Amino acid sequence: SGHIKRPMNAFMVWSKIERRKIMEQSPDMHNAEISKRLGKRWKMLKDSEKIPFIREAERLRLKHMADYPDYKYRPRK
Amino acid sequence: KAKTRSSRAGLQFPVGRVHRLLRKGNYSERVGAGAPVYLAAVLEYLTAEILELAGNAARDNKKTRIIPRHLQLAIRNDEELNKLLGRVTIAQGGVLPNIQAVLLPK
Amino acid sequence: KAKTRSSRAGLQFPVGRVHRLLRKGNYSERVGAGAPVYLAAVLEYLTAEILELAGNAARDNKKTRIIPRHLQLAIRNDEELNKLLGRVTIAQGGVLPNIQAVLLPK
Amino acid sequence: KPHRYRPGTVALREIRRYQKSTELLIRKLPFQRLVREIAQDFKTDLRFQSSAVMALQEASEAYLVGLFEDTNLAAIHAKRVTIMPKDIQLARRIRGER
Amino acid sequence: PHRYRPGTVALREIRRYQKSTELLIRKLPFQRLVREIAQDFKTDLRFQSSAVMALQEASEAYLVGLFEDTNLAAIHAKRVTIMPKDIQLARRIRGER
Amino acid sequence: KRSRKESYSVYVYKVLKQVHPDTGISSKAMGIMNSFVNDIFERIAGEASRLAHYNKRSTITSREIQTAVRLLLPGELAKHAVSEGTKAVTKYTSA
Amino acid sequence: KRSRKESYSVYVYKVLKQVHPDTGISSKAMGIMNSFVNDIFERIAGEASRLAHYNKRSTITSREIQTAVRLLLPGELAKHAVSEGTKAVTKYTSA
Amino acid sequence: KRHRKVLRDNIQGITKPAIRRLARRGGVKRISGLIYEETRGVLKVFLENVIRDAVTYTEHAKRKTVTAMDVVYALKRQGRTLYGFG
Amino acid sequence: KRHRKVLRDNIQGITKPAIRRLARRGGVKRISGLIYEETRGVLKVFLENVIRDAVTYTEHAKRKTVTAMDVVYALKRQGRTLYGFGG
DNA sequence: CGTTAGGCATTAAGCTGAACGCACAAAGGAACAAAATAAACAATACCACCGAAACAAAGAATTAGAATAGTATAACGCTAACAAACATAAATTAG
DNA sequence: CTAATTTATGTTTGTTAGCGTTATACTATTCTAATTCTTTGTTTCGGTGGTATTGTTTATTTTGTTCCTTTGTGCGTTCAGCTTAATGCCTAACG
Repeated sequence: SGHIKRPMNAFMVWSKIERRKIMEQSPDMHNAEISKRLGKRWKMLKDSEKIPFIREAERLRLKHMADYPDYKYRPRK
Repeated sequence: KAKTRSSRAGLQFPVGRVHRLLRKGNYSERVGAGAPVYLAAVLEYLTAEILELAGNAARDNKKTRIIPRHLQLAIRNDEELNKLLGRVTIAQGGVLPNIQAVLLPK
Repeated sequence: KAKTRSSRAGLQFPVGRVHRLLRKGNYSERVGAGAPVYLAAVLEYLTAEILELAGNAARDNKKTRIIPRHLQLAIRNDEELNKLLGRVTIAQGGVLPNIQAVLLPK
Repeated sequence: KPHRYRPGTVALREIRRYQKSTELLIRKLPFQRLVREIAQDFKTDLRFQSSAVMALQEASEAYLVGLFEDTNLAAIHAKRVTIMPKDIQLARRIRGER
Repeated sequence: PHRYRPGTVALREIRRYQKSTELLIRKLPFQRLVREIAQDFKTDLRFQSSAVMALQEASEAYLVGLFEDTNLAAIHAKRVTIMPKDIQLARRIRGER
Repeated sequence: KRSRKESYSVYVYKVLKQVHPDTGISSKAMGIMNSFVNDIFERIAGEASRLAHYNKRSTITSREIQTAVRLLLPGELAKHAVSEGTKAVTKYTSA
Repeated sequence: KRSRKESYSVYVYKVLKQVHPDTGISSKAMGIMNSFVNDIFERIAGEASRLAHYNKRSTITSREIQTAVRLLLPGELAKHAVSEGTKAVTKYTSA
Repeated sequence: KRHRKVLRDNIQGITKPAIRRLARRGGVKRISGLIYEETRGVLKVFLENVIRDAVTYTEHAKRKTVTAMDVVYALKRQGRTLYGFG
Repeated sequence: KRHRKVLRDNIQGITKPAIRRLARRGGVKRISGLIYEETRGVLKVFLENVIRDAVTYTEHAKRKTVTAMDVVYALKRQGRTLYGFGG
């Protein structure tokens, strides 16, 4: 539709792969409770376990700035 | 030669008295000099709006005096003065004469 | 050794803070020394009357916390606190559960 | 054979002449006696200025006339013309009185 | 099939929603309505989330007060329902028209 | 040698002779106009005071009066009163 | 190093522990009690201010507060509050 | 003989064809029979509230009589402002 | 069947089940179908009043946003004080 | 009673860095919501009636008005003396 | 976890109760005038009950439709400390 999506951060791709993991190991679970548990586990992770995700998010940010260098956010009504 | 503050603004209400009432009325510690001029302006315009409708009511009734029946008529017949004075009742004023249409015969 | 004005009256609410709020609240030029003590007394008695009925409501519901549903219940069930707080509505409070007797079946 | 009007026919003329006229409809002396009877129970031996009893009579007539307007609104709403005391209690209940 | 009587589910919802203290208006459409009306008075008016929550809570309180007065006026006229003439009467007697 | 009642009785008559030269006024209607002037003065000054308190302003200027006029007076009365007021301060500041 | 919200949150809890030791309180109910304390303070101080103005008194003493309590609070709450208040000033003056 | 006295049964002094005029000012076309005692009670509780407020107003001022200004303030505190007395 | 979308009409978001819930809280056994549009208009004029007062509040302070205290002060003047959102 | 010329001390406009607040990326059933329908019970149209309220004339009984005298009371002015704002040193407390 | 916010002491000052006096409106009394409240006998009409038609709400199931709760990032808005001109209050004088 022409809409540029926001690039994924560390927690979104982490919760994406881990929610796909939980949905392939657990049936009959509501997704709000899944995301509550995923936020809980992400806040009990140490920072030593998160550098690949934040680095990958930084790669998406440099890909985004190299893909659109004259980009500026414009909120509309 | 010096000219009064009521006619400095070109008005009738005294700027000094509304200034004194704002001071001794205990609304703030200080009060701006534009405050009594603005307040006398909106006050003078407000009683001008009352007295113009009152005079049109009294001349409409073929009377030459403003009795408070004319003030009650001029206030209750209006729309945006009725919102300003909806809770206030008027001494010796009576009501706005209006009868519900189902009470009236056909 | 010096003792506080809140416990000089034998109270919990601070006399100095209500004195300061009466001063900077711009209600008069001067304020009497019995005024904040009296006002802290009636205030402390008033929230004592609220919190006692709130604790009896929460203990009546077999809960151990005061949520504002208990405050709304304690205020709306009363008679002479309902006249004090009739116009005030309560955030996240709900209503007093009462159903009209003609809606109910026989 | 004397001539008789119908119920309601004289009533509209009375409604019109009382809405036009601005005087007080209850006498000043029973209102003085009732106000002095009521104000015993708060403090005995009070003197009432004539202007104070007149101001109480003005506000009293205004309050009862507004309450009877709301009573007629509620009685018209329930498809009646004869107002009833439940209409008074209803119009007091909606208004925030009780 | 065993369908309930008309109103018995309504009575259970009456007791359930009166025992409940939840917000009965969804937050996103009320946010859209508030930022749709308030543009007409001034443009570029963002709202704090507490402000639109307060507006939703006060409109909830004002409407349940209007509806208990409305049901009073409707019971008074020998009616279980609510017709808009009851809302008109409850707004008129309260002195809001 | 009675002390004098400080009231707005002369200026209501001045406004009346400005707007309606032929019709007279009663005394009790002049008292009603005095009470109305004092009522509206209390409303506007109370809203100006609480607005200066809500913004932690120790000075009530014409902005607070203008905002209170826009708060209380409904309909076209608000903008008419604001135009009259700004005309008055432009008159008072031009002189 | 934020500036602190000046509120009545501790003293409502002190009164609650005086009157009900076992039950706890929420945070939003503590905010409701803070708003209620400020509302009743505005009501009583506004009536005390206008009573001191109606009698041309420049000083609000305990008499104006007592009269305003008898004005606002209905029923037995009035005389209970007055007895509590006079107990408080007799305590404050005896010490 | 004696200035001191006591009053009783003054609510009948506001009579039924004097209630009917207050009703027919407000637009009422028909008035039932049981309206009168209820309206007298409504008047009684309204006068009791406003008179108690006026009595507290005049007793704060160390006074013995009831002016009209205190009745005006008592009606102001109930939210029914009276115009015409100052 | 198929979903229907209407441009603008901000009042309409206040859905029909979310008004039936508001009336069930008020203790109403039956609601006719002509109530929802009238209640929408009532809520619209109520929010128009409170929003206009809060807009004048935040415009007097030259603030582009509408805080919660402005809505409290706007509701206080109509005789409906909010508890809980700060004084 | 109302207005006007110079200090001065308080106060709002001006400015910038910083901290707040809000939207939004995926998810993916949950929770909600619109729509179509059976029918069941509520609103309503109509009719009878009967006792309840309006209308009327008479008289009674009450209020209005006025002169007047006492008279508690309230509203004026001096005066003391008392209570509260203000300048300046602890302390506890609390977010 | 230590700045900050209430508390105490003496000084000035400006408010207020006590006192005197007096005016002034309030209360009571007794007359006439008038006017209006209450009684009693019509009379007629609206509230209320009872039944029948109808019209429309509710409860439900199906199928879309949205929402919700989670953290980091971007951007716009507000706010607080510091600068600085604006201004209003006080005094003395005048009319």
